Formats: sequence, structure tokens, C-alpha cells
Amino acid sequence: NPKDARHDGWQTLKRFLPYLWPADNAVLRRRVVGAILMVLLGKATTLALPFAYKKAVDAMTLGGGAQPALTVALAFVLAYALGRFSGVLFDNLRNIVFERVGQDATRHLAENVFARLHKLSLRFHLARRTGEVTKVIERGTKSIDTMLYFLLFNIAPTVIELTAVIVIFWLNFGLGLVTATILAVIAYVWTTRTITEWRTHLREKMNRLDGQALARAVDSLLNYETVKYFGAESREEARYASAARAYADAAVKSENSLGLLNIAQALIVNLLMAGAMAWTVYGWSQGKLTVGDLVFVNTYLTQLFRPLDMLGMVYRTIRQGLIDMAEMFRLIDTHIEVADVPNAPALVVNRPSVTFDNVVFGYDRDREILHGLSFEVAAGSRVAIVGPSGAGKSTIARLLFRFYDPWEGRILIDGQDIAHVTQTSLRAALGIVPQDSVLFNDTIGYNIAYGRDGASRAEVDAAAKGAAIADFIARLPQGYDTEVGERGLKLSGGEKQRVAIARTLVKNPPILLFDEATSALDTRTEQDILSTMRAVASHRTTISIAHRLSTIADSDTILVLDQGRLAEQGSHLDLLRRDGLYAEMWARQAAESAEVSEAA
Amino acid sequence: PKDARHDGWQTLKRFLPYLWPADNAVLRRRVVGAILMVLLGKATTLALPFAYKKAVDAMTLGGGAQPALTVALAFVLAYALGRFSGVLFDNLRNIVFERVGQDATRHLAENVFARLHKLSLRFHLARRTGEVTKVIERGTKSIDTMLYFLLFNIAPTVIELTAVIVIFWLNFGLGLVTATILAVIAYVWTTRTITEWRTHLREKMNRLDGQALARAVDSLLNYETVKYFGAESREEARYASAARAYADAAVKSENSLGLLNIAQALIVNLLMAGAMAWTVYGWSQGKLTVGDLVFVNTYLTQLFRPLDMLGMVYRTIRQGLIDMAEMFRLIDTHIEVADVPNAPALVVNRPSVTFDNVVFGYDRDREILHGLSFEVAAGSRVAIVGPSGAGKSTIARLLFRFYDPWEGRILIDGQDIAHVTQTSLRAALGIVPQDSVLFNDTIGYNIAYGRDGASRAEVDAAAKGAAIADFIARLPQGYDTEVGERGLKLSGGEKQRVAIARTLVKNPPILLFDEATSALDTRTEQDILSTMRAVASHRTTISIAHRLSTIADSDTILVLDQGRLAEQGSHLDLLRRDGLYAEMWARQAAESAEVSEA
Ligand SMILES: CCCCCCCCCCCC[N+](C)(C)[O-]
Ligand SMILES: CCCCCCCCCCCC[N+](C)(C)[O-]
Ligand SMILES: CCCCCCCCCCCC[N+](C)(C)[O-]
Ligand SMILES: CCCCCCCCCCCC[N+](C)(C)[O-]
Repeated sequence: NPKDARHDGWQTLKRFLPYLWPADNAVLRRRVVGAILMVLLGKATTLALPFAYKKAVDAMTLGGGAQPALTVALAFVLAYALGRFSGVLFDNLRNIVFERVGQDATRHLAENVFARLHKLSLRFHLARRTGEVTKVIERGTKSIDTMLYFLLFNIAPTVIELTAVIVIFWLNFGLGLVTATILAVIAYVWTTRTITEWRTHLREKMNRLDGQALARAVDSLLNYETVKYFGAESREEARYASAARAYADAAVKSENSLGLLNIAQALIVNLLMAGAMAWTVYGWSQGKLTVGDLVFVNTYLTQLFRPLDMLGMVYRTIRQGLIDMAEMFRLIDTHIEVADVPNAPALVVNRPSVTFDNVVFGYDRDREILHGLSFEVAAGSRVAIVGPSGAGKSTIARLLFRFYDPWEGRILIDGQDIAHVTQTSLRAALGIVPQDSVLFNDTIGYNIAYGRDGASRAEVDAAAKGAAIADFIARLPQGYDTEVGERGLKLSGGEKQRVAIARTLVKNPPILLFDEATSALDTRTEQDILSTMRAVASHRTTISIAHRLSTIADSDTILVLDQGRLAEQGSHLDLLRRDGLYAEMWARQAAESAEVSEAA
Repeated sequence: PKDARHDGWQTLKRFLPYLWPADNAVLRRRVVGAILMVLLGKATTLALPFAYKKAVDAMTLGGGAQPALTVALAFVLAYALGRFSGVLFDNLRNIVFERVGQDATRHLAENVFARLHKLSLRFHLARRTGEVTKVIERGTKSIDTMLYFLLFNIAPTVIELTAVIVIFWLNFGLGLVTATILAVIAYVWTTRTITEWRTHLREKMNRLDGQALARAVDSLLNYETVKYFGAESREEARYASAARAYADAAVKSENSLGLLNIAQALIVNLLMAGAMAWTVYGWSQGKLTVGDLVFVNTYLTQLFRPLDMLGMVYRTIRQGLIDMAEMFRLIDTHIEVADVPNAPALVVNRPSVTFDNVVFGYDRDREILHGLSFEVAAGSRVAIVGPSGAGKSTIARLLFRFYDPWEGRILIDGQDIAHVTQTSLRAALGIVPQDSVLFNDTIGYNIAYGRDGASRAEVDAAAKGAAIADFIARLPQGYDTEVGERGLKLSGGEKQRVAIARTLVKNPPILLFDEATSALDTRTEQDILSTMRAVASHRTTISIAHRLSTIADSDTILVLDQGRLAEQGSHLDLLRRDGLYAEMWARQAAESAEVSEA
């Protein structure tokens, strides 16, 4: 098992490797091979071209053997130029061929994570800001992309070139030259890395200061009115200036450190250049080496170290990318709380009854909320679930949609345990109008059609009619194509709730849940929407979970929960007669509204 | 001056005073040092190939192995030391200059910030924090990258190109000079024209990326709804198609980069081939040494290495200039509301407020006030109410002189507020707005904001007067509790109380409640009305309210209709007149009944 290993960068890359080498595409595998061949050709070319340069010099200094020297030197000089162009060509061709491979690999990693995030449990509560999340994901995407690019097209070719240069130097020079360049690379890498760590820290500080300065400016600009009201212009200006100065100081330190790293690198490289060139000319003095050799060695070294100029950045980036990618994999690795059983059958709703059978549940194991809740909702009946603050009624919908499983007990629809069926068929049987309904960032027509996968214009028109939102949409300039949500037209609470009702209407489920559906509405809006809800509950099993009893007073039967159990059951009149928990609650709510009516 | 072509040149010419300040002698010295480092660095990079040529020359002359080894050693060593020295000079110019760069861009930002504060409210500064922050981040990065590329890439390259032209001229060709000149011209032209297309492809890729990402985020943030409609596969597919569109666009963009690079390499390498071949030919005739070959080669490579990333540089410099131009446009934008020359301070001895035949609208095609006149006696509690066309929402903004009347005038005490300093005027005014805003800071910072040097005692007093003091006492950090986001979040009543407290710290003779209770629930409204009444004690108070019952206890009530004063008087006088106020009153009462009926 690959996961049975140390949690380092090597493990992350090993995990990513199947995406690059899919074994499902074969089109991409060919692209990978071709890209690797462009790498090899590009390297062969850049290694070859200095020899062409060396020989051109040799022909000019030892015209004795290669004549007409002019002809020989011309041929080699042209070979060198053509070689240079060829190296660039091979390199860009490998980039181009690979880019599809990279984009595909990362797209699939993203897709896998997205699917997994949809499979994970609600308790992670993905209720956060769009901007924060988007900035984070943007940042991570740029990071993983940069890491992948530097890895494949900078580090890898450089290892190829470094080994090649080592072999060639070995056969043809020194070999003290080999040890010298190897020690030089080792010093260069070690220096770059240790300096880069410090630099990354300064970078983080600088970035934090920048954010602080920017936030002060933005808080001021968005609150221009308040700054005017209190004549606070100078105060705001000063307040920005101090932060701006802190940032500038940090930035100065950060860029200064860049200069130190550059100087260190150039010092190492140039010591090696001096040593190698001196050694080469000295070797020439003894008739051991040609003068082309000087040119050869110099060129080979500059070609070697040119990709390593960036190494600090490359390092910082590769590291961050690896971290970010490990995070991807961690999510993919996190286990799924609610899963279908193996070979789970579909739920088959012939008669849409709902049973709670001795249900024990809580969100967390240290706080049990339902303590053995049992009840039967008859097929086609309209029932309400009410209770005081500790009843556990807010769990019901989430249990029914199997966002969570009971600790003990079970829930049945039409005699089938909902834990043992496919989640999709189960959810297919259920409609919900929640308290706060959320709209996608898209058109109102899209938001209504969302109830069913292939929803037609006719179906949407029908639902919007049944939701009595059809006219409101007709009066919109752009109609069903009116964009809604944030960054879109703002809808009133009743309008949004109507879109939600319409949505479930498009769904057309046998069982429907009103989950505090009117609880966030004003009184008149509530009274308006209740008649619509009454209509849409027509021939379905309807469970209405409500705070305000008067809104559910017309139910076929009412389930009264107290302390995570069924305390009271019956019609509104039966419950008023029993003079128990429901009656008390009723009385209290009546009193409240009277008091509210008093204040005029 | 500004009377110029308005190209990159004008933007840069404007920016030069920031780089060469005339207020900071130290930064001016830093600029001189940086320029010296540019000149040393260039001199070094031009010199070091000559050291190389001669080392080659020594090994070719070169008759035997006698004193050449020493000379060749000396010259290779000079070459290596030259390389290192050039880098050292380059980083030293960067290090020396960086402070100049940081200060210049800081002062430019500071100027834009200050002008934005002087500019009109009408610049509709209602936006999302993330968007504005994103735009400013992008722009700062833009101007920075631009400034760096301009100073430390383009300029040294111009120096080097001229130097290379002169040197090639004196020592070669001059077919070599023209050949390199043509090489650069073709190189730049090609890079530019390809880059324009590339920037377009980049923009497409970015919109596509934004769309895919938006789809994913909208899905994840709506996990509940997606579960409710069993819509996971659908969202997955929705993301996948967007993701593919993006990937395709990215591939096109990078392909175009490959094409630009290949074209560039074609130009560079043709020039290389030609120069070196011609040099070898000259050598064959003894006109040129063989060191000359390397010399030529090194010069050309050194020349073209900065022009490797010219595309990016170009794109960047372009965008930077655009963004900087934008900055300058704001600084240039004219200020709608200004103090008159030598404007006296406003002096409030008796805090009356007069509207004298005020004609106003936010835009000249929609007139809102049609000649509004009224008098508010010093120390009275007055309310301003009206039906939908009254123009009452203008009053506060007019009184604080966010705008001037098209016609007519506003007086405080006896003085036209258009002829006094804006600061003295706003110092006499306190406001509690409908939506009260908290800065992202402590509660104490937020209350103390009312007066510039406000003490903790003053904050305590204001918070006491606003009756929010107990609430703060029960906070662990008390007045040092952070609020806003991410800070402790306050109820509407708590926020309105902080707003009241802020105004108490100002302690103004004139206080405006501008739909102050409009966003509050009923109980909160009733609670805060006693605090508001108490806080009105020895000030002139003007309350603009939608709901008449909240202002029925006023000294006098001004009723506006169609931008003029329709009716005036006490609540009872107005009910007796059986006019507009009475009707409104009846209607609201009926409405309150209806809600209570249901
Ligand atoms: C907090 C980490 C959660 C991230 C997982 C979400 C995966 C889908 C988003 C990938 C977007 C790819 N992009 C930006 C190139 O379009
Ligand atoms: C699969 C390619 C696109 C995936 C998007 C990148 C994810 C963002 C990084 C997640 C968390 C980063 N970290 C470790 C700094 O917290
Ligand atoms: C509508 C956009 C307004 C742009 C003008 C605002 C300039 C204020 C300074 C913010 C710069 C922050 N910085 C430099 C520290 O990153
Ligand atoms: C340290 C840098 C301070 C300089 C201020 C830069 C803020 C740039 C905002 C530019 C926005 C212009 N626009 C509309 C073209 O996007």
C-alpha cells in the first residue's frame, strides 16, 4: 500500500503519478512519451552544440588537419547556431505537448476531490465566505501548477543535464573538474535552500503587512460616509500611512535578502568558472587540451547553472505545491460517514409511509438529543411535528434525508430501512422546503429547474404557477433568465421560499417536508405562503416542522415531542382538550401575539 | 503639463517627481547610487567579454607555450571576476533603489487615498470588500512589476544596446551593426504583435477559470441544497465541462507562448549564425582575431538575454502604465463640493437650522426638492416625515453638505453652510444613520471615532449615555473587544447604540436621526427611542422617520410632499387639520391593525 508510508513530498508525487500516467487514456500516455522524447532531444542538442562551437575554434587554431579551415569553421558555427535554435524548439515542443497532460492530470485530481467533498458529512459545515474560499483555491491552483511546471520542466531536465555533464567531464577532463563542479552544485543548492527558508519567512511577514495596509484602506473607502460624518479623513490617512510604512519596510527587507541570495549564488558559480577555465587553459599549455576546450567548458558550465538561477523561487514553490497537494489527498483520504451499503437496493415507494423506530441520535456522542423517538406518519396524511426547545425536532429532516445515521434505532419509508437503500433513491422520495432557502448564482429559471435533472420549460412554468411565483417572474424584464442570488437580483423572503416550493414541485416527490418553512417570514408573508403550501401538500405525505403552532393547527395529526421523545399525539382540538404540553404551548403563543398586538 | 498626448510617457513623466522627490535628499542620493550601479554593472558586463577574447587571443598567439599561460590565466580570471562583479553591481542597484521604489509607490497611493476622500459621495462607493481588495492587489502588483521591468530591464538594455552598437561600429562590420539592429527591430516587433494576441488568449483563459471555480464554490457552499435534490452528479458534470473549457484555453495560451519563443529563437539564432560566420570569414583574412568570434558571440548573447522575457515585460509594462494612468485620473478628477476661498469656520452660538427654498436632486434630470423651506428652532425636537415623493432622504446629505443645492441655501445659526469650512460645519453635526457601520476594530475604537482625541473616560460617558455600557462590561475584553468581522457580531440595537455613543463622543449641538430605528425590530425600536429621547436633551434634534408613531411626541413635525413643506405642527394639530399627515397616520394605524389581525 502506497499510503502505508512516510508523509513526505515523495509520497505526494507518487500519489500524483497515476494522473500523469493514466492507464485509461492511452492518448495521454503517448503525449507523455513524446514529451519525454522532446526532453531528451532538447538535452542532446544543448549538449551537442558546444562541441560544434569548440571544434569551430579548433579548426581556427589547428588549421593543420581540418582544411579549408574557413569551410570547417563556417560549417561548425552554423551547426552551433542551428543547434541553439533546435534546443529552443525541442523545449517549447515538450512544453506544448505536455501542457495537455498537466491540465488533464490536475483537472482529474480536482474532479476527484470535488466528488469526494460532496460525499463527505454535513458536520464539516461548509458555511463560509465565497471570497475567502475562492482566494484559497485560486492560490492553491496557482501553487500546484507552478510546482508541477518547475518539477517537470526545470528540475528534471537539470538532473538529466547534470548527470550528462558529469559523464562527459569524466571521460574528457580532470577528473578533478568533475569533483569541482559537483562540489559547486552541492554548495549552490545547499546555500540556495538555507537562504530561501529565511527569505520565505520574510516574505510571509511582508505579505501579512500588505494585507493589513490594504484592509485599512478598503475599510476606509467602503465607509466613506462615516469618515465624512466624523471628519475622520486625516485620521484615516495617517492610519493608512503607518501600515503602508510597515509594509514598505518589510518589502525592503524581503527584496534585500533576494540580493544576498543572488550574490552568494554568483560567487559560487564564478569561483567554479575561474577554477575550471584556469584548469582548462593550463591543460592546454601542456598540449593536453585544445583551445576549443576552454570554450567548451565555459559554455557547458553556463548552460548548466542557468536553470539554477531560479532555484530559490523554484524551491519555495515546489515545497508549497507539495504541501497543497498533500492537502488535496488528505481530503480524498478522509472517510465517508454516511455510505450506501454494498449492493444497496433502491428504495421502492409504493405507499409513502414514514416510520421512526426507537431512534437514538445526536450530532455528537457527548450530547444525545433523540432518546428513543418513535412515530408513524401514515401515507397521504398531513402531520406536524412541534415541541419546546429541547424536543429534537430540528434533527428530523436531516435524519430523514440521511445526512446522519441513528446511533440506535432506524427510519423506514414504506417499510424499508433508509440506511440499507441507495441514498439517491431515498432522496428522490423526499421534498423539502427549509427555513433559509439558498439560490444558486444563476437564473431564477435555473433555480426552479434544479428540482429535476432534465426539467423542461413547461415543467418549470407549471411549478412557478403552483408556487404562485409565475406572475412575479413575468414582470421581470429578463424573466426566467433573470439572474438571482448574490451578484444578482435580490429576492424577498417570500419570493425565495416560493422559488423553493416551485423547486420541489419540479421534483414532484411522494413525501414533502416543511422544515420551519415560514419561520423566517413576516406575518402577512407567512399567511400568504401557507395557502400555497397547503395546495402543494395535496396528495403527498407531508411533514411540517414548525415553531408557531397556529401555522400547523389544521394538520391531520400533530406529533408533540418533549425531550427527544413523543410526548403527545393528536388533532389540534384533541391536544387542546388533553390540557397537556401542546395546550400550554398554544396558550403561551397566543399570549405572546396579544402582547405584540398591544404595542401600537 | 497635463496638456500632452496622454501616453505611457505622460504617466511616467508624472511619476518622475515621486522617484526624484525634492523633499527627500536621502532618496535622491539613493537614486544617484542606483544609477551609478547601473553604469558600473554595464561597464563590467561590456568589459568581461573583452577579457575573454584576449585570453583566447593569447592561446592563439600562441606560437609556442611560453608567456601566454600567464596571460591567459590572468584573462580568464578577469572574466570570472567580471561576471561576479556584474551580478554584484546589479543586486546592489536593486537593493539601493528598492527603498526609492517603495516610497514612491507609497506616496502615489497616499495621494490617491487623500483625493478619494476629497471626492464626491456620488462615486457610489458601494461594493464588495473582496472585489475592491482584489482590484487593488492586482493593480499594486501591476504597477510594481511595471516599475521594476522599466527601470532594471528595459533601461539597462537600452544602455547595453547603444554600447553594443558603438563597439560593433568601431571594431567590426559595420554590416554587423546593421545586422544586430535589424535583429532587435524584428525581435521587438514580433514579440509585440504576438504578445497582443497572447494577452487576448490569457484574458479568455482567466474568465474561463473564474467560471469553473465559481461553479465549484457555489456548489460546495450549497452542499445542503445539492443533497436535497440528489444533484451531486449534476454538479460534478457542471464543474467538469467548465474545467475542460478552461483547460483547453490554457493549452491554447501556452501554445502561443511556445510560438512566440520559437519565433524569437529564430531571430536570435539567424543573427548569431550570420554574425559568427561573418566573423570567421573576417578572421580567415587575418582582419579579425579568433578571440573576436567569442567576443561577438558573448556580446550578442548578453544583449539578447534580457529580451528573452520581453513579452511578459511588455504585457506587464503596458498594464502597469494603464493602472498608473488610472491613479492619475483620480488625482485629477475635480471635486464637486469645495470650501469657498478663505472660508471662515462655522460658529454655532444658537443651533437653528434653516432650509431656504432648496431645489435639489442627485442628478440634473431628476429634481427631488422643489423649493423646500423650513425653520428648525434651536433646541427643539422636530421630525421630518412624508409619503414616497417627499424628498426627506435628501435632508441629512444636504445638511452635511455631501452635495450643494442647485438653488437655494441651508443655514445653521445664521450662516450659509456653503460658505463655511466643511470641517467646522460637520463638527456641529451628529448623525445616527439607518445602517450603522462598524470598523473592523475594537468597540472602543468605534466609539472613540466620534472625536479625534477621545479619551477612555469620554468613551465610558458616551457608552453610558447610549446605554450600551453594561453590555460592554459583560464582555471579557470589554472596550478592547474586536467587532465587525472577524470580530464579535452585534445585534441591531447594539450597533445603533454604538452609533449613538459615537455621536455622544462628538457632543454636537445639532443631532440627526436618519431613519435611525428603521432597520430594527419593534421591541428594539421601542427600547432605543427612550435612549434617543434622553440623548436629545440639550441639542437641536431632527428625526427623519417612516413610521409616524415613533415621532408623535415631537415638538413639531414637518410634513413634506413633492419636495416641498406641505404641513407643519404638533401631532395633535396635524391630526386635527385632517390633511396629509392625518391620512398617513390613519393608514399606518390600519396597517398595524392588519398585521395584528393575522
Ligand atoms: C479548501 C480546499 C478545497 C478545494 C477543493 C475543490 C476542487 C475544485 C476546484 C478546482 C479549481 C480549478 N481551477 C481553478 C483551475 O479552475
Ligand atoms: C487539483 C488542482 C486544483 C486544486 C486547488 C488547490 C487547493 C488549495 C490548497 C488547500 C490548502 C492549502 N494550505 C495547505 C495552505 O492550507
Ligand atoms: C476603485 C479603486 C480604488 C484604487 C485606489 C486606492 C489606493 C489605496 C492604497 C492601497 C495599496 C495597498 N498596498 C500598497 C499596501 O498594497
Ligand atoms: C505600493 C503600491 C501603491 C500604488 C497604488 C496601486 C493601486 C492600483 C489600482 C488600479 C486599478 C485600475 N483599474 C481600473 C485599471 O483596474
